[PDB]
Formats: sequence, structure tokens, C-alpha cells
Amino acid sequence: DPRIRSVVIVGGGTAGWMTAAALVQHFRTAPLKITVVESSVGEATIPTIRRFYGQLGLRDDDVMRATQATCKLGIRFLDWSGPGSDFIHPFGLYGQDVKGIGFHHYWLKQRRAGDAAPLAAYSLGAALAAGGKFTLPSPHPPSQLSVFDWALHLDAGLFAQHLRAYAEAGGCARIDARIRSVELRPEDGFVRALTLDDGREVEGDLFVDCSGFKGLVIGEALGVGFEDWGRWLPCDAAYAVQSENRPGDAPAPFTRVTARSAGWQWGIPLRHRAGNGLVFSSAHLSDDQALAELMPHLLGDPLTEPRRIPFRPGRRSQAWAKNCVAIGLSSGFLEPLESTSIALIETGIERLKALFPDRRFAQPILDEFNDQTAREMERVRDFIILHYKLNRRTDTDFWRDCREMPVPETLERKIALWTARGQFVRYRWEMFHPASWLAIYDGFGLYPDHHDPAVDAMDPAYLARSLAEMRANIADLVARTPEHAQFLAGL
Amino acid sequence: DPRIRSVVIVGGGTAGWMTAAALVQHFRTAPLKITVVESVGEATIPTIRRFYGQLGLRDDDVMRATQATCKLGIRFLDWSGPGSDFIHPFGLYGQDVKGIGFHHYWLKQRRAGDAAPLAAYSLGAALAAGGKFTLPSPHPPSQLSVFDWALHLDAGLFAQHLRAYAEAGGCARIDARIRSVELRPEDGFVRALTLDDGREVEGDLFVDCSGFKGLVIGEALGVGFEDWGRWLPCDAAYAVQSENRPGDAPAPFTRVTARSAGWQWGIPLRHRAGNGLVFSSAHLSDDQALAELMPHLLGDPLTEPRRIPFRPGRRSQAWAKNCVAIGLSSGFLEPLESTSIALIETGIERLKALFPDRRFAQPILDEFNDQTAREMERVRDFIILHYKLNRRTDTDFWRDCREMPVPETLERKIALWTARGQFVRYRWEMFHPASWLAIYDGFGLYPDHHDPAVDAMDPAYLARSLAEMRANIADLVARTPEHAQFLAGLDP
Repeated sequence: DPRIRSVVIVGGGTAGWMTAAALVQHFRTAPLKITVVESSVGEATIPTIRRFYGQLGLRDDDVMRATQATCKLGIRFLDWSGPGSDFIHPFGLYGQDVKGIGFHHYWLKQRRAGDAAPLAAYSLGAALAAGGKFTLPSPHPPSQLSVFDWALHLDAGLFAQHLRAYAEAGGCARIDARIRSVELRPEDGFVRALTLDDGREVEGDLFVDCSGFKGLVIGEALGVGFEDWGRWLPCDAAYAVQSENRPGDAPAPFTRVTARSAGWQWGIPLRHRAGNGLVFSSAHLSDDQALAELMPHLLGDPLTEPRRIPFRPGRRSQAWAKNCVAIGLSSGFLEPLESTSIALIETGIERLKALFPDRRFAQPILDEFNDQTAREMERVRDFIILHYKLNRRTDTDFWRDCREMPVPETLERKIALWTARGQFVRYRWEMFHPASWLAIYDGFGLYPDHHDPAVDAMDPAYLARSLAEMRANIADLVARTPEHAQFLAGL
Repeated sequence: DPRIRSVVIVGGGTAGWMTAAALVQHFRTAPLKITVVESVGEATIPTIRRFYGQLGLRDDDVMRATQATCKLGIRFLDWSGPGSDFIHPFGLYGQDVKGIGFHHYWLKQRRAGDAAPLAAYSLGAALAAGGKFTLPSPHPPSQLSVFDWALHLDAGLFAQHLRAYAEAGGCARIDARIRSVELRPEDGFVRALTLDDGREVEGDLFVDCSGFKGLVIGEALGVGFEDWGRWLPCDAAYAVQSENRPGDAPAPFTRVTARSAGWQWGIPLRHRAGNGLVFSSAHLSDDQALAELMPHLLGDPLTEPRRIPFRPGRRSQAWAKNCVAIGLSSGFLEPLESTSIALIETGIERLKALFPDRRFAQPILDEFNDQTAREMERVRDFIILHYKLNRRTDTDFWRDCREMPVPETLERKIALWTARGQFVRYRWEMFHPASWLAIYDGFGLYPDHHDPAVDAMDPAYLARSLAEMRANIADLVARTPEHAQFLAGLDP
């Protein structure tokens, strides 16, 4: 029977144990052996992660308790447009669409006629994040204005441990062991087995490489190459360090992303601790200069000294080769500017299930998986690039260069249709939907010349009052919502 | 103010008056002049009910005015050999489970000996086969009760209804032949139309609804044509209206019957029907064509058949300078899957979403041109598939269709379907995965292996869940009124 009989996941962490837990649930009562092989820090996410553990039978409160987690309503971008600049990228839409026309067009008309209200006054998500508030969104919500979503700041290590215990209870084997070698079949070149340090062999029909950046099976064993993207993205290094919260420091329901002289700093709040880091260009900063930016501005008392991490932006040339599928860092890397690492694991897993193979490993299945994965990486790359491309900082060469650097043609087309007409070019496999593009356009102050002319038919007095009603509903709803701290105290 | 001040629509019919009515509603109280300049049974997809929906019109009023009947899908007869019979509905099949598509569970059971057609799990299809009709529920218990519906209608009457709508909102109308198109000297943009009497009709924005010749997009502006006869064999058609015989209840579906070298259509109106044969002249003479068509009409012919040249393909760019082409002026695909009116609708929605100013910014044209091109290609490929998968042995026409090369975009779809039972998704598909499924199943092409999470389920448990679904539909159909009752509530 051509049926896959066994799955061997090479590496634990988030990638390995998310994969194990997801495959355990999906194939719970089927005759499928699943085994992980591994040896004996704060992170952000997007809302997809709540659905991921949702599908496993897990609750938000239980996962949050176990992972030292806090709520994430969006990301806060500080100083990207010059000293004091400040906007929030939320999970939600702005305002209410009318007659099929997007809200932002009516907002632009009114902005043209003198009104100075920020686009963010019409997003409940963003207003809640700025107010240090949190509440669960209503399902079957009164109207479009009250729709927002939310995600987690969490300990990735704890998250990995929680999913491990979940996977093992459903019958996933675990082998604590270093791997000496990967053995290939000499007719096919397919992966036959892993050889452990003690000489045991671990055979499998399907291998998932979660070994990390090195790529032990997809790269070293099978020779799959790497598409380097350093040419598009300047930054090439990072420092990270956990901090301990100081007494009377209420963690905020957002991630802080603060632009510095030659890169940017992150701030990921957990319940009693926080993730901190600086991403930067070594060609503009020494190691001591980097620490001089990072260390005086942490969200708390450092727990250790900073570790350096090499960044190498890009993607594995094919994420699936023969009978190896690469999930997580083994399949590529983009900096955490928009919290996408775990998200790329989630999409990889959903795709593996949607295209799960048999032992013939039919070439069209690999081709489709490889094609989706490639386009999706490129669509996230382009969103990340945009942030640098539209900066308005005058203070260093790093930032001028980012503003004048060439960018992929796919992003040129997006930027060009936005400034010409206020519309969105839509490709396949976008992680980020139109409202997220809008948040970045508006955050960097780039607006179209021409809004949609059906909008100029509306009366400026009538419009002005519909908008003030929206603006007020949000402000007053925010005002009466409890603080983030109260939801955390109930965990 | 760079604002468009005026719009001139060149040609009436469906393309011209759908455009006028849509732009009248969308720009109702704006200072925008709109003018049209001008001098048979058809099918649609459900988008058309939304189109006139957005205008403030009701299904019953439009149906009364257009001699219309209900359309639940299309019925394909004899494409797989004598007696073959399947329906492409507007709906999904069965109930998806645990994120896995219904068709995988159906395939597992089919593997184990059960012979129930995939169509037994579509309410839409079951209602069409049963000669039944009912409005779908607005807030339905589950996926099993969800279907949509469209119209068979008189296109001429539909054009007249929209004309009266457009004129009441302030659209000018000029009855006149056009002598020439005048181009402006710096830009080469269209300045004005010159009429037979010498009047000029000026505009900032021109819409070419002139038909196949392409008076502005083609003749005036020189935009070329991508011919697609290489991919699609048929190159001609005959159409003829028929009068219903007494005691002939029109069916709630379109009939598409394969013949020796092409196919016949049958579009029922309330007291009349559209009929035609699409075919390859390289395999059939004109008299051979009429010998297939004329003995098998849905009634007494109202005239003699007119021939129509078919030339499948698309205008190279649908928008050039300040001319947007809508309808036949932008391209042509045969009505195998009822897409003509649908392509006008998508063109109009796109024009509104990308409505320009007088600078005619190049990125707007480029996006419009790109969307339009891809969408035409996605409809072409769906049409091609129908010929590619035929199982007819009786003529050379049909062997060739089965062995003909097909675009790479379609090769990839067919390859992932047979390998894994999954759908390659491109941008701008008019037809969603369930429609592809209907064609794969109708021509008997199924994957080698279904999704293996499905084999976790017990064959006895599965067999009974499926028989319950199969029965819920059959019993819902059984108690639903006939098509005729809904039509009597529009009529005498």
C-alpha cells in the first residue's frame, strides 16, 4: 500500500513540536508512527497562532498561563519617520466601508478638506493598544467598527514544552540523541535513515527538517541551495537579551519597535519578563556601538549579557526535496520586524497536511508545495522591505540608502498603484491583507494624489458627522474597557 | 481639477446599457455627464443577480420584464458517450470535515464499492435534475443547504430595462451612426466622435461597447488581438429562437448537448427558447451543421438560423489611453459556461474600483490590463478542460480534442488533481474549486490517492453518514415545488 507509515521530525524547539502536535491531532486514530529526534526567550505572533492551538483542542487561557504570555493587539513603530514619530499596526480594519468603497477614500476626502483626525482614530484595535486596554472581541459583533483580533507575546521555550506534552500523550515517540549522519538510498537519493551517536538507526518514510538554520537534511544531506536576500535587506546581525520587569511596570498589550541609528530595537513584553533586542547593519555599527544603543533602553533589568546572532535573510531554494520537507529556520529566514517566524511554521504545517504525500512522492505535489512556499516568503519579504523603503529619517546614511535602495518589481507595482489611485495590488499567498498595507502607508505618511471620485458625491457636512460619531464610539468604548493588567491578573 | 467630467459609451446592447446603468447609480449625485451613442435568449451566472441588486432592482421585477426563468446550473449531455449526463450547479458538494474536502471522503467510499454519484450530495444539482426550484435559505442550517441560482433571459429586454433605468438617472442618449473618431494632437487620446450629421460628441473617458470590430480600442487606437483558435477548435455558430409547444414546461437549467463536431445549446425562456450549435467548419459544412441543429430544437423555429463567426481570444490591452473596452470589443469566448454577461460585469466592477482621473496614470491602466488578461485566460482554461477530457470515440474532432496540447496553466491543474485531489489556485478565477470538481467528476477523471487522514475513519461509519446526507437532499428535493410554480407567481 503506498501509504506513509512513519514520520521522523529532525529537531525539536517550536518548529519540531508544533509539527508533531499538529500531525498527532490530524492523524490521531490512523496507523502513523510519528517520532521527534532532538538533544538536551520572548517572541511575538500574529492571530493565526490562536487558531493553531484552537485546532488542537487547547484554550487561550491555559496556553497563556503556561507560556508566561500577554496579549498582543499590534506593533508600535517609534521614530521611523523622525524623532517622536508614533503609529500602531493593529489586527483589524479602519472605519466602515460604504457602497463597496473602502473607508480610507472617504477619510482622504475629508483630510483634503481640512479635518486633521488620524486614520488610527477609526481603529478600535489601535485605540485599545494605545490606551493600555484589553478585552476579548465580540463574536457576532454589533457592527464592522467593533471587529479586531489579537495574538500572544509568549515564551517560545515554554510553548515548545506545552506542545511536546500534547504530542506525547497522542503517541508521538521521542529520542534524546545527537545525530552522527544522514544515510541516503543509493538508487533514489531519498533519505533512508538517521544514524545516531550510539549507532542506532532511525528509519522513516517522510522526514521533516526542523534542525534550524544549518539545514541538516534539506541542505547538508540533500544539497538544496539558498536564495540570499541581503541585497534587498540591509541588516545582517542582531543582539537579544531577556530583561526582568521592575516593580510597578505594567506590561503593554503591544510590541515596541524603535528605530535607532542603523537598524531597530524590539521589546516583547511577557508577564514578569521581556524580550529585548537590536537588529542592525554591521557595516554601519561596531559591536560596542550596537550595545550602546540597546543596553541603556531595555524594558527592565538584564538577566544576562547579550548574545549575538547572525542573520542571513533569504529562503531555501526548494523547501521540499525528495522525501524531506523543511519547516521553520531550515526553510529560510526573515527578521522579526512583523512577528512572522512562528507564522511561517504554521503556514508550512497547514500546507504539508493539505498536500500530504504517499510513498511515490508525486512530483506535482512537491512542485505546488515549493511554489506556494516560495511566493509566500517573497510576499513577506516585500512587506518587510516597505518599512525601510518609506522611512523619513534624515540623521544617518543607513536611512538615506534605505529610502533610495531599489526594491523588487512586485513592491514597485504596489507602491505605484497606491500613490496613483489608493488601491491594493493583490498577489497569491499574502500573509498581510490590505488593512496592514494601509497601516504602513499611513504610518509613513504616504497618501495617494487622487482618492476614488464616487466619494466626492457625498456632502462634507454629512460626512463630517458620520465620522465624528465613529471617532467617539471608539474613544468612549476604549475609555470604559479594563486595563491590560486586569486580564493578566485573571490568568 | 483633474476630475473626469464626462463619459461617452460607444454602443448600446447589454454591454452599453449595463455600463450606463452601473455608472449612473455609482455616480448618481456627482457632476458627471454620461451619454450612450447607438443606432435573443441568454444564460448567466449568479453574479448577475448581485449586479441588478446593487442598482435597487428586485429579482421578480427583472424576471417579469425579461421573460426570464430560473437557472440552477448547466446540464452536459453526451460528452462522455451516448447517454452520459451530469449537471454543473452553483454550489458545493457535501460537507467538508476537519478542514478536509468532502470529495476525499466520497472517493474513499467509492473505492470500497459504493456507486452513488458525487451529484447526489449537491442540493443544487438534485433540484435541477428534479425540475424543482426554491429560493435558498438566507441563514441555512449547514453547508448542505447552500446553493445559488441565476437567470435565463432575453438580453434585448434586459438591455431595454437598464436603458430606462439609466435615462431616469440622467444618462443622455443619441441615436446616430458614427462617421469617424477624432484623436487629440499632443497625446493621441480620443477627443470626440463625429456623427453622420456632423455633430461632435466630446468626452474625457470613452467606453467601447461597439462589439467585435472594436471601433475605438481597435480601429481608432490600433490595439491588437491575441488569437486563441489554436487552443479551441470551434470557429462558427448558428443560433435560432424557438417558440414553445403547448404543455412544454421550461426546465431550470441550460442544456448543453455534444454533437459530431461541436455542441448544441438550449436556453429556456418562459414561452420561448434560445437554441444554437457551436462547431468546427473544418469538420462540418453549413448543411451538415443545420442537419444536427434543426431537428432537435426546443420548439418551432421563429426564423431561419443566422451564422455568426467566432473568433476566440482577447484584445491585447483592454484599456488604452482614455478608452476602456467592455464586452465583445475586449474579446470573445464561446458560451459553453455562460460567461459573456459575466465578463461585462467583472469589467464594470474593475472600472469602478480603478476609475481614473484625466491624467490617466499608467499604473491604473497596467493593473486593469493585467487583471483583465489573467481573468480571460482563467475562463479560457476552464472552457478548454471540457474538450480535453471528453470520452467520445465517434469522430476525429473528439480524438483530437483529447490529444490536443493545452496551456501549461491547465496542465498543472490536471496534474495536481490526478496526483492528489487538490486545486491549483491562480488569481482572478471566475470558477471556484467546486466548479472544477463538477467537470472532473462529470468526465470521470479521479485521483489515484485521496487525503490519508480520511482513511482513519471507519468504512461502516462513513457509509451511513453519507447515506444520511444523500437522503436529506433527496427528501428536501422531493417536497420542493416545481419550477413552474415559481414562474406562475411572476405571470398570468
